[PDB]
Amino acid sequence: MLTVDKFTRAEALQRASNLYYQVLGTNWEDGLNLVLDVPFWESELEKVDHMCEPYLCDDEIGPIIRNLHETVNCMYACEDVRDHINELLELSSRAEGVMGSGAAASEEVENMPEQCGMVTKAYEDLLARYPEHHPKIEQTVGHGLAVLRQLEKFNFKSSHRYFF
Amino acid sequence: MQTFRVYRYDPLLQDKPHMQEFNIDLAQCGPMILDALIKIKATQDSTLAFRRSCREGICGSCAMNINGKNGLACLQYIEPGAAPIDIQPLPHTYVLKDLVPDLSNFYNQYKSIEPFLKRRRAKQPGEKEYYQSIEDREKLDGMYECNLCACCMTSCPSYWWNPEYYLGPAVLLQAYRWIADSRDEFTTERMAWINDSMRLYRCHGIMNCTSCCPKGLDPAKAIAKMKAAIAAAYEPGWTKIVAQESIANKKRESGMMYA
Amino acid sequence: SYKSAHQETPLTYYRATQHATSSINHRLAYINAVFVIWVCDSLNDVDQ
Amino acid sequence: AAAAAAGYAVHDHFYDAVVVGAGGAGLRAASGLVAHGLKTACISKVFPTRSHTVAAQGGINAALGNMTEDDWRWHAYDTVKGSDWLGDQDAIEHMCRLAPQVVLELESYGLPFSRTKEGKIYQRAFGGQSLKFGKGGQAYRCAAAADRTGHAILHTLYGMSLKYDCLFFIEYFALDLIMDQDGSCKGVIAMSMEDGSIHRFGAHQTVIATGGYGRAYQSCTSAHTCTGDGGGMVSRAGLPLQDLEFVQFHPTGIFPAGCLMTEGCRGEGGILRNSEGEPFMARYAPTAKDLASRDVVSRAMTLEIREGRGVGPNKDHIYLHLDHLPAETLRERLPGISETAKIFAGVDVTKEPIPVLPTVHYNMGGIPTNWKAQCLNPTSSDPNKIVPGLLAAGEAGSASVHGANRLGANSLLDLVVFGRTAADTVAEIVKPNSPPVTLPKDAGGGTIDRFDKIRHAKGPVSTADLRSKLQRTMQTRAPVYRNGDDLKKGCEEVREIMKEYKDVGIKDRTLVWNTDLIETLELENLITQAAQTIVSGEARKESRGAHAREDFTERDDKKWMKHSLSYQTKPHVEESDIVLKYRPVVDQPLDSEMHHVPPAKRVY
Amino acid sequence: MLRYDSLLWQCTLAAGIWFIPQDVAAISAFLLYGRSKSRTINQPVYVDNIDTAANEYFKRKGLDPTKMIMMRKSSKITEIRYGEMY
Amino acid sequence: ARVPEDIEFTKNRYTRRYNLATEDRVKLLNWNAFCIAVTALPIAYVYYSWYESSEDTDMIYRTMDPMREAKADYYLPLLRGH
Ligand SMILES: CCCCCCCCCCCCCCCCCC(=O)OC[C@H](COP(=O)([O-])OCC[N+](C)(C)C)OC(=O)CCCCCCCCCCCCCCCCC
Ligand SMILES: CCCCCCCCCCCCCCCCCC(=O)OC[C@H](COP(=O)([O-])OCC[N+](C)(C)C)OC(=O)CCCCCCCCCCCCCCCCC
Ligand SMILES: *Cc1cc2c(cc1C)nc1c(=O)[nH]c(=O)nc-1n2C[C@H](O)[C@H](O)[C@H](O)COP(=O)(O)OP(=O)(O)OC[C@H]1O[C@@H](n2cnc3c(N)ncnc32)[C@H](O)[C@@H]1O
Ligand SMILES: COC1=C(OC)C(=O)C(CC=C(C)C)=C(C)C1=O
Ligand code: SF4
Ligand code: F3S
Ligand code: FES
Ligand SMILES: [K+]
Repeated sequence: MLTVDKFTRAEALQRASNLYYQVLGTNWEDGLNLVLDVPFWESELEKVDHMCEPYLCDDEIGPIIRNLHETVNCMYACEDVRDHINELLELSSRAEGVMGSGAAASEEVENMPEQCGMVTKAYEDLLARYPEHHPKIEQTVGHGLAVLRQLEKFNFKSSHRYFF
Repeated sequence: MQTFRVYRYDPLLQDKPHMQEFNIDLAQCGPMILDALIKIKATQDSTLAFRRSCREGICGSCAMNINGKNGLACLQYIEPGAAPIDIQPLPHTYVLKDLVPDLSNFYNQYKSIEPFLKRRRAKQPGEKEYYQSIEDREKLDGMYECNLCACCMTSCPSYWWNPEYYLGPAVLLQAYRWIADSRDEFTTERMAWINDSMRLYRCHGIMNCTSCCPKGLDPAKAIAKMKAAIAAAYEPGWTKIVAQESIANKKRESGMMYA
Repeated sequence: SYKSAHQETPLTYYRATQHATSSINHRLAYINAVFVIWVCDSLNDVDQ
Repeated sequence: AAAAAAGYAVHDHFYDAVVVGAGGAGLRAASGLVAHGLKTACISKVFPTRSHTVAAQGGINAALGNMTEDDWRWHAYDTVKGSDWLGDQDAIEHMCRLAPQVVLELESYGLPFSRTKEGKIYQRAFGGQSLKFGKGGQAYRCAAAADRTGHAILHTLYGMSLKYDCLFFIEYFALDLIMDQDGSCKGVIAMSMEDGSIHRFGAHQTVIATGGYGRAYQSCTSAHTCTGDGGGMVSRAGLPLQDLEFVQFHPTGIFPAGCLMTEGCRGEGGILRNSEGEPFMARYAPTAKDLASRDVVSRAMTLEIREGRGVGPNKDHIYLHLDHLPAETLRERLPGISETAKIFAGVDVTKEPIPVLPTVHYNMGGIPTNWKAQCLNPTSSDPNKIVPGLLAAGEAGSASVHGANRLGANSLLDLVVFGRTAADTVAEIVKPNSPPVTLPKDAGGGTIDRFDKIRHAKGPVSTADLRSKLQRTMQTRAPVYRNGDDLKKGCEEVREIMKEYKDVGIKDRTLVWNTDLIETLELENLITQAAQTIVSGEARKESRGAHAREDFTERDDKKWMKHSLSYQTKPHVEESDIVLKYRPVVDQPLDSEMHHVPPAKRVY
Repeated sequence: MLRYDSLLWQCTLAAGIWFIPQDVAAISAFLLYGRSKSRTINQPVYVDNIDTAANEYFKRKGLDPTKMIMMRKSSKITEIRYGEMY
Repeated sequence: ARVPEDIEFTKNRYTRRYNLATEDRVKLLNWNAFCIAVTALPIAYVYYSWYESSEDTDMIYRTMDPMREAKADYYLPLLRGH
């Protein structure tokens, strides 16, 4: 990164830990939380990487950086699946029509049984890839699949733990 | 001879839902609406489907929409008149069959608030009940009687629009019940989690939740108190607190949880 | 083989309380002010 | 999973334990098993918080000693007397010695108990409770939470189950048990009312935590969901049910609604008066007039109406006067009764009397069980023989803690204690991680065939009509005061209603929330249990506890201090007979901490 | 579906009763401020005979009466205009 | 209608699929850019706007009050309206 600012290892540790908990604490399910925050997170993450490059092997800073990277990876991956679920549910809502009447109704997803098989596979792939972020995966993608289940009757492993 | 129009949907035919009119003699029927529905099922059309257990208003299973306003059929009175009594499922809910709603989202949202007492120290051996004064117990008076009928939920215009993001009146009142319980020691954690634009501040004070509550509770007042407490007690470090609790739930099973 | 139904908008039938109509009049307050300004602007431009 | 038996989609699950029921007993058992590290599922017809446990009002009995000095051993003596020396003293000791701990644990999970001036749990007076082994006075052991002690317990036990992350299969109606040829339960076969699929849960140890069968009478305090489904499953498995003749009528039930007025109303000063305005309860059970055992109070009320001193235009009921009590105490201690009266009776508690009449409330009978909650299949040589893989808890089970008459505020205690015991007992048998159970090859075949036969039933009689017939016969032929002639007439009638189930017909043939089909499957369970009740009662030629024969008005300890075991001959209710055998009562306490309470007179 | 006690119909009548009065006043005040300015800049002045008035005008302003096209815009409005205006 | 069935979902922060969440972030930037540009309207009004009755005002100051120190006798009725 192009910068002349210099930071101590203590300052570098503080910045990295602040960003890690900020990301892990923010509610990922609300889209506006990620849309508004990610621009600020990306600017900070670039600065954190530059100042923590010497301390990648450090016993305290190193683990923080590794967790921070993993959290950002999980944040982007989970947001992608829930974005597609939101697309499916909004296609379904538009199909209901104006006022629910069906008056000016859009055409209704035809491969919905198959689009629900795609999402559930993605959900399970996220669970395996990010084993230490299940609480966040369930907050975003898990709950998203529970909403879809109310529209289409499909089977996924955690369906019973979502009251289905 | 009252006329009762009832919403009907077959999950298999998947034909457009319709209102079917039945005629019942109130002389041979119980005063409450649920009695009329049972009589219709027993005599005329046994296909009619509806949830009912307690018959005394306590289970919270007979929540329906009667003549426009949500309520429990077992406590609702039949009001004879020329106008047909219209009975429909709970508003803006997915209908599994006839008058049986799909309240799975409501159950999941409740599991999210983690409604169980949390303490930092495990009960020491040789310890009796955790101390609570009569005055402290009085604080939890109007909040612990909620039967989860889900009427207040399906009467909020804000839950109609954003069902999967807004926790809803009933869940929010239950969250205040655990934020107000002197015995709970995770007050700050609960307030930090609930302090979200979608979860809490989607309540615009319509007051439909308090008007339709079958148990006479005031979910609207509780949400107002919870918003005032959060605003006064907010600290910059709350976000970190939420993150740390999320790390503590890392090994939990697959279901809604604090995160 | 089975599918659930999605009930229509509740606005058309749900009973209205006086606290719910008045809460709307509050959320529509700024919308009326803009409307009035537009009317006065249009009148100042297309009348007398 | 995915299979196809007789054209039905069958899913297979393979757990270490399965709990049928999400009421008090079921929620506690599940939380315990999960806490022991065992993979478990909990099947329920309704959301766990809508179970009948929620309708409980009085409280749970514990020798906490918060109101007065108390000993669990004193609680144990009271239970033996209340059981009329039909309950096992082994199980009674285990329950009473654990009552303090169980109640405090419930508070530790957040149960919003009512509080004293010192911050301790408030305890109220209840009927049949004394101090100093009867030589003292009224004992205040019923830790209550206002008039809503059930709502509190069930909600708190659900919270505990959420904390432990219990796998719940909500709105799944269990049909039968997956029994092995050897004679061991290998799980349950259930249906989903939301998807329409059949699921074959296979577990090493199964816990039947269903409720009672109180909806087999015309007027009951029970819920419409109280059809005794786990008893029917056991009966259709060829296993015995016990003490089904002992049906408790609660003294005060709103007239004619059939709702329940808490015994705490009387335990806080309420007085029952007659047409003459007399507190008649002093003549019967003089030392404890209105706080006598529920069986004595009910019989007294029935005799009074029979003698002509009944209240009302039809002189058909009795009046409960709470008006004299302070309005603050009514508002603080009896907050729920007041509203229910105002609705289902139109009475202002503070100014008017409440119309009440004895109503069926609880069923002391159920699946025979030992003190470890293991279901029993007694044999002539082994009266304590246990089904290898089956356990029971709650109103469904009959460990005989309650014997011939249950003391108020002891059932909610049996839910917590025996649900906990059942989880402990499975932990010893099944290890936290074990090879999966081998479901027998023809697992469910018969159940699927019967379900399909009932699904496509096009006979003349309707489920509702048949149910009304059964409810009428039970109400008229097995009342508070039973006579042998009527019991015989009724026994013939219930056998006819049994062979009439072959003509039942349903109009709805779908599988998603087909209440018509579910209610017909429930009627099968109701018929078999109601039949066994009438048969067992007619066979018992004595008067013990709730069973009060006019022909035989005296207890027979010599020839009738026995548990009554009923068996359904064939799995089909329309092809079976009710055979009756007997097993001895356990009289010796399990430890020496408590002594054997010798059989004696029960005057109250 | 449709009901008079519906949230829609009762929120539409409430809004009308609440806002239409406020609005009528508000617009009226603007209309009044407009008239105050107009009456101070060109007050409508009523003449008896248009022909005589036109003559006095042409005489007062030194305008040739032949080059001025007088037209009747309305029953109560006449208008003199320049006929040789680009 | 129908929807694609072979979507390659994002796997990490450096292997990302273009979705409507990223489009919404571009919208945030573009709307915020408009706000920066529209600030030039109110700022330009305050800078370029002059409130003067005529061209005389400046001539009066050049010939009678060049130093902005000359003191004028005050006749209250002039601007008091009475
Ligand atoms: C982050 C930067 C954002 C920049 C965005 C783009 C520019 C935004 C400009 C904002 C100000 C706009 C004001 C209104 C428009 C002005 C137009 C105008 O007339 O301009 C000429 C005039 C000058 O007057 P003038 O008379 O010479 O010219 C105007 C001509 N007439 C009179 C005809 C209109 O500007 C002003 O008078 C404005 C002065 C503003 C001074 C602000 C001082 C700020 C002090 C901040 C201290 C902070 C301390 C922090 C310490 C922290 C320690 C930890
Ligand atoms: C040093 C002590 C500090 C004390 C601080 C106390 C502050 C609070 C007191 C109020 C001060 C504000 C006074 C208003 C500004 C001056 C008035 C003005 O310019 O008018 C004269 C001008 C004078 O113009 P003029 O051309 O007529 O003046 C010449 C007058 N003759 C002809 C007699 C010579 O008035 C007008 O032009 C007429 C229109 C006036 C419209 C006024 C509307 C009110 C504006 C304020 C709104 C406030 C909103 C908040 C309240 C909420 C209401 C719902
Ligand atoms: C009826 C009654 C009982 C009662 C009481 C008040 C009333 C009106 N007040 C009490 C009190 O104050 N103090 C006390 O000690 N006891 C009191 N009681 C007794 C007690 O509440 C009942 O005996 C209670 O039923 C016992 O609890 P239990 O856990 O055994 O049973 P449950 O609450 O009825 O729930 C059973 C569960 O099983 C599920 N179920 C039933 N059939 C099926 C099938 N076929 N498949 C799957 N699940 C099934 C039910 O859905 C329920 O969840
Ligand atoms: C059922 O049809 C409709 C919705 O879906 C739930 C809406 O969101 C809303 C709510 C949106 C607005 C702008 C009030 C309306 C009005 C609507 O007709
Ligand atoms: S707050 Fe009232 S309406 Fe809402 S769930 Fe509780 S009892 Fe039902
Ligand atoms: S109706 Fe809804 S907006 Fe609030 S006041 Fe009640 S939760
Ligand atoms: S049936 Fe239980 S609330 Fe009505
Ligand atoms: K607290």
